[PDB]
Order: sequence, then C-alpha cells, then structure tokens
Amino acid sequence: TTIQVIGAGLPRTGTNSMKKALEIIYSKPCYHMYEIIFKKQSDISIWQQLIDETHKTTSDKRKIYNGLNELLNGYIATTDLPSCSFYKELMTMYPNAKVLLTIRDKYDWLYSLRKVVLPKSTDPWKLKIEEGDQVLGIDSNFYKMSEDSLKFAFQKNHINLDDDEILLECYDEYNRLVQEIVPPERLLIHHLGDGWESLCQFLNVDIPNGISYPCANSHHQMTQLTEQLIKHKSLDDIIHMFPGLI
Ligand SMILES: Nc1ncnc2c1ncn2[C@@H]1O[C@H](COP(=O)(O)O)[C@@H](OP(=O)(O)O)[C@H]1O
Ligand SMILES: CC(C)NC[C@@H]1CCc2cc(CO)c([N+](=O)[O-])cc2N1
Repeated sequence: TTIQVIGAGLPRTGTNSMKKALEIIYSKPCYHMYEIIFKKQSDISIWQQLIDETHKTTSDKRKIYNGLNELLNGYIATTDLPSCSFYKELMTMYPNAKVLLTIRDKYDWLYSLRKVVLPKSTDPWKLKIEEGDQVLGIDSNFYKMSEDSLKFAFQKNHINLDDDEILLECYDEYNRLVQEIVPPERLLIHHLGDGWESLCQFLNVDIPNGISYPCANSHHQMTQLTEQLIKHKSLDDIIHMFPGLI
C-alpha cells in the first residue's frame, strides 16, 4: 500500500467525512487526527519531531520524508492536521498521488475551529476541552503538536492565534496557496456538501451505489463528546452515544 490521495484541507473543513469517504472508495485506511487521538497517541511525539525539524536553519528533508513514510505505512490516504501541513513534502514523496482541498465558508470554519481545535486562551470552554481530553489521556504535548502543525501550515512563527481576523486571513491565504502550488489536473477542490460525484470522477471510480456521502464530526457532536467525557470519565462507557464516529 502507498499514498494515493493527499488531503491538504485544513481541520474543520470536512476532513473526517473525507477520511470515511476515501476508506469507502479504497477499502483501506486513511490517516486523520482521530487516528492519533483514539488509536495511536504515540504518533504525537513523532509528528512533533518532524515539525521541529522544519524550524531548523538547515532541515533534513530526508529525515522528514522517512518520518512521514513511516507514519503513513499502511494508509492509502491522509487528511487533516498535522499531515495537511506537509502536503508539499507528501507531493514530492508520492508524485502519482492526487491532492484534495476540502474547503468551506471561512466564517463557519473559524467558528468550528474555535469550538473544537483552537479556542481562545481566555475562553472558558478551553478548560472543558482539557478536562475531557484528560479522560482520553491527551495532555499538553498534544496541544503543542497541534498548535505547531497549524502554525506550520500558515508558515508563521510568531502569530497571535487569539485574533480571529488573523486566522481568517491565514485560512484564505493557505487555500489560495494550495491552488497556486498544485497543478490543476492534480487538484480537486471539494466544497462542503459536494458529495461523491466530483470526488469519484477525480479518482476514476464509480459512485458507491446505495452509500451516501459521510456527514460526521460536527461541533455539536464534539461538544456533546466533551461533556459526556467529563460526566462519565470513560470513553468506553459513552462510545455508544457516538455511533460510527470513531
Ligand atoms: N457531508 C457534510 N456536509 C456538510 N457538512 C459536513 C459534512 N461532513 C462534515 N461536515 C462538517 O465539517 C466539519 C468537521 O470537519 P473536520 O472533520 O475537518 O473537523 C463540521 O462542521 P461544523 O463544526 O460547523 O458542524 C461538520 O459538520
Ligand atoms: C473531545 C474533545 C474534548 N477533544 C477531542 C477532539 C477530537 C477532534 C479533534 C480534531 C482536531 C483536528 O482534526 C483537533 N486538533 O487539531 O487539536 C483536536 C480534536 N479534539
């Protein structure tokens, strides 16, 4: 197995649904942050080391390529942070892999990002996220890797992540740069709600008969998950309330 599809879209742009859609198309696993959080938390330190490598005056690109290849062994595709920030490196490693850019209205994205991925440092909800994440064993090292991977996608070192205006413009700039870098024939821009048709044509497959395009990972569902993790202090005791998600 080798990487066939590189998902360059940012978190909260429908990447979990695209993960599920690609697993339906190929019948093989697709990487996502959920893989890190719920299956392979040991990958957190590996990703951190690759992000740190990019900060060096002279980064070891072959160390990065091998780290990515090792991380993605057994996967047919990748989506979401932190992998999306490495889409250029992945394009080089997998010259035959096609690129997806999942995209959505920027104001809806920012709202979703603030409720799940990157709340403001003064937002009381941040403490609820953290208490719920402790049930999952997620600690401060995860937040550092996640934040660092987002800054790396935005190609900025010193950035005020609490400024909505700055995030909105980083969002647009990131999406614009993907379209500039990736050749058109190699890129599909998939807007939220687009469904199977464009995706399956791009990938040279038929539309899955009788199987609807996935619709998963809403911020309402993540808020409910946080509150149930805090209330019951166990993922196993609550997993039945979130069918088909993890
Ligand atoms: N088929 C679909 N149609 C419309 N929205 C979808 C969708 N699949 C996922 N989404 C939305 O995409 C966001 C999750 O993306 P990701 O998996 O990258 O984190 C959620 O937005 P909201 O948080 O606004 O509900 C989710 O509702
Ligand atoms: C339940 C909650 C309290 N924590 C678990 C959630 C699971 C979804 C999720 C997705 C991303 C990016 O897809 C990030 N991220 O980039 O940090 C964090 C989280 N966290």
